[PDB]
Amino acid sequence: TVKKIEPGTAADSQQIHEEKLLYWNMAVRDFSILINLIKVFDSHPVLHVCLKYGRLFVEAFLKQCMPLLDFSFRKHREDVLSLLETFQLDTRLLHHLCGHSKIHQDTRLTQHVPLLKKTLELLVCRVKAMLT
Repeated sequence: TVKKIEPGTAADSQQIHEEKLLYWNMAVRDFSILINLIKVFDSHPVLHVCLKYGRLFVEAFLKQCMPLLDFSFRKHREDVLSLLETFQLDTRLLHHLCGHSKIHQDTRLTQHVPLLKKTLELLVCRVKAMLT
């Protein structure tokens, strides 16, 4: 569902901007709730599959949400700030999940950690770039 959504333009009308940003908001909150249910279940393949598809999600967020952050930044500041404070909580959560991957030293898990890590470093440095 999240990969299908296309970035518009800065010339685009306010209605589609607001609607697609609220779609991104429910997407990131759904990602948050999907990640938060991890803490109670163990079972190696569950953490493997979520650290796998988490990565492709965060890559989607880099490639396909940030153009919308560039276009609707001047006008929808409260909305984009809501998006970013929503994303920081799942960023810290994914930091903890990668830490959980390290502490057990699971070979299947620790393969999919560094790409996820570098995408989080890229997104946080991009967020710093956007704030200035």
